[PDB]
Amino acid sequence: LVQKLIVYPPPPTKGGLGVTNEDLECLEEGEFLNDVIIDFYLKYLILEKASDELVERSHIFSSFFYKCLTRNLSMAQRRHKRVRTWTRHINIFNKDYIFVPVNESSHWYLAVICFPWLEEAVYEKMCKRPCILILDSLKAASVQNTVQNLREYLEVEWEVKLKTHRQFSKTNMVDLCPKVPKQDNSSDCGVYLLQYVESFFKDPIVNFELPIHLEKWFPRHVIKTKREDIRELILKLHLQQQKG
Amino acid sequence: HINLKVAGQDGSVVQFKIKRHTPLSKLMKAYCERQGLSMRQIRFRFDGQPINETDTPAQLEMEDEDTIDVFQQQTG
Repeated sequence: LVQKLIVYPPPPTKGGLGVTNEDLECLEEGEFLNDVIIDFYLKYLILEKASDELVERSHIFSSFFYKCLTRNLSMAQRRHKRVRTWTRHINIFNKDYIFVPVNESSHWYLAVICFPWLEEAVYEKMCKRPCILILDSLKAASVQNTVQNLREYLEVEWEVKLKTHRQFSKTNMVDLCPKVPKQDNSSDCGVYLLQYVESFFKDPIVNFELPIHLEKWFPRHVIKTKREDIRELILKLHLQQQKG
Repeated sequence: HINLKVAGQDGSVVQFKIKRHTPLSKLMKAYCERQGLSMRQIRFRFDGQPINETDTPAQLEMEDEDTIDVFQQQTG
């Protein structure tokens, strides 16, 4: 008998995500995180941990956005049509950071589209660049394909919403892989994805000179207790939601 | 009455007729049944957002020929 521990955010708020005791099973050591835990915690970060400036300049896609994208018109237009309504009330070209959780071949990693309204690097004396950051706790073979799919999503989203032709290429939106803390086992990819987003909100990347050193982005103890911390957070929210 | 599309991961699309104020619960159950899975295994999303059994097309402000996306569980 599966029963829902929490709905986050809880009603009356629309768009709440159900988390069941079965979803809590994936937080035990050695288990692969599932999409419910990822999507829950990323919504928790934006609703409770992100600064108010970061919320306004950021957008976090559902973990199904990239899977849906890659499930007359060109092939790029055909992919975009599948997710065209997922930005119904969002102008991603007015955001600084667009977060895309990627699950390819049972491995989580994170793409971050940065300053898509810029057309070239600018220094004022920090360096901000239009680019796609790949934040990966292991190594994913599909990275170049992901980056090209995201450039092609941006081109079609731009043409559809801004109604001019704008190219997004390697020279215009370079792909970068910051040096981030890496995994030591075979099952914590999803926990690192969540930690990368958490640490980005606490300490956003604002200098894009390479290499981007993030080796000390967060301490070791926070990642070693994250599974338990997330589980304890869900249990605390469960008791709160029992009261109302 | 409006028509809604349910688009699955295998490229298929299934059409449903539903009244603007009927909760989505029975369309979702009919969909899980007709393709053989449980509610606990299928994620329903509209414009990329979670959809709950309580919600009605009116409250989600759906229009005729809108699409609900369905996904199976993801792990990594």
